Amino acid sequence: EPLRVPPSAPARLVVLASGTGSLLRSLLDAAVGDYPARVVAVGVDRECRAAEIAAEASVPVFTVRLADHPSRDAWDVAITAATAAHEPDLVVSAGFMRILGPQFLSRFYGRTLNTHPALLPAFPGTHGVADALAYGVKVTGATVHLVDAGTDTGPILAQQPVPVLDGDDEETLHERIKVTERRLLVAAVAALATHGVTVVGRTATM
Amino acid sequence: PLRVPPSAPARLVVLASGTGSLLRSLLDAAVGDYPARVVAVGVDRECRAAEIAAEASVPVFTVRLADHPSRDAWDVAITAATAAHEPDLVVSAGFMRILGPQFLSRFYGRTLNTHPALLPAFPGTHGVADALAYGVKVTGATVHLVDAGTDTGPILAQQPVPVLDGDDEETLHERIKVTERRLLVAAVAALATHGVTVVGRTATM
Ligand SMILES: CN1c2c(O)nc(N)nc2NC[C@H]1CNc1ccc(C(=O)N[C@@H](CCC(=O)O)C(=O)O)cc1
Ligand SMILES: [Cl-]
Ligand SMILES: [Cl-]
Ligand SMILES: [Mg+2]
Repeated sequence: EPLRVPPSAPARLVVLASGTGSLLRSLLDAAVGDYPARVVAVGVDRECRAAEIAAEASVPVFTVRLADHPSRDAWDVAITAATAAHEPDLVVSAGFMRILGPQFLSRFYGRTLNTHPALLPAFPGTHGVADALAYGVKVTGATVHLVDAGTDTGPILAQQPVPVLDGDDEETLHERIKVTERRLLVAAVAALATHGVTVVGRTATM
Repeated sequence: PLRVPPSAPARLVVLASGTGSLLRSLLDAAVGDYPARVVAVGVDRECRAAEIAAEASVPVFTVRLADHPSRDAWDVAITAATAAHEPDLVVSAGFMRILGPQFLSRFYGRTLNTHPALLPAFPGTHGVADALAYGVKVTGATVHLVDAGTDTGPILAQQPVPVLDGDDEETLHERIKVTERRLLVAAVAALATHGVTVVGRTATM
């Protein structure tokens, strides 16, 4: 039946990343004072700006490279162990570019989240903003959701709409979506720490 | 259900054994907004593909079959020589050896090839001579994922090419390479941008 993830405040948070680190930056700025989590480590699979931002904020960085393990299954086993060594309560995938495998999700399903710049299940994939623009919707949005076995498929945690303006291009639309995407992620992490989450079918309530 | 994630901007290693014409189409395309870069070329022999790779200042590694004690040993060594460049995609571009189970155990799902016939018709190394001898009126090119030995992995992209009266092997092969070059460059970009999902034998990007 249901999956219950208990409250965890003050939460130990692990961010997984491969890219720019801007969501990472958004989470480091917010996790101060009474914010009910702290970033305890950043995991990357390659040298990247996110690793740099993490080190500059005195956050431990662990690296697990696909090229150092004999296959995808063994990499899944190793990322899982390197992440567990930090005992997180929550894992944010923030620009991470590897699919999290069966072993990782066996351990961290319910506690792992991702953000997407459309109102899932509309516009999944890497071109969510450009697609929403080509499709001619007037309303798009940002989604935070639990990571499951598929990509963009997990139980939804929080959503907020964002208008498409006349004459918007991709860039101007994307930046508008990113403003909301950042707040939504920050609020979702706090809420999961404070209240935990229950999942019935595919529906996630705090 | 095989799922390979997007990798743009992707690190490409191209493996080659011959002319380097497919390779050159990739080198020329893979700049700017193209969602990938060629980071290394691997060859199992001296060939024009390796020379073309040095002209564009791309590192070349060479793993010759004769330099190892067994087909198995060669397979381990080429896999390691490739993994060293941390590729996101491995493109087989006139590469003349079966890629072994060790290579596929690391790279299956991320390895692709262009074949000058419309698979499953005319597989193997003489797909063009075979298509001609059979007397088909429509042949083509197929970009597909590479799998175990002779087997054809999920088809990524295909495009047809007419056989014309009086064609010989050469003119027909030249017509198909024109389509191969475009199709490969388009498929690498799509694979890099979108990744791939496989249901049954069917691949979607
Ligand atoms: C979060 N998501 C995910 C998932 O949903 N489920 C599993 N099991 N594992 C994972 N791991 C990470 C991710 C799936 N893979 C990827 C990998 C790469 C991209 C990608 O490069 N996206 C582009 C922008 C497009 C986007 O918003 O996805 C980028 O900003 O980098 C997008 C998704
Ligand atoms: Cl709105
Ligand atoms: Cl035709
Ligand atoms: Mg995303």
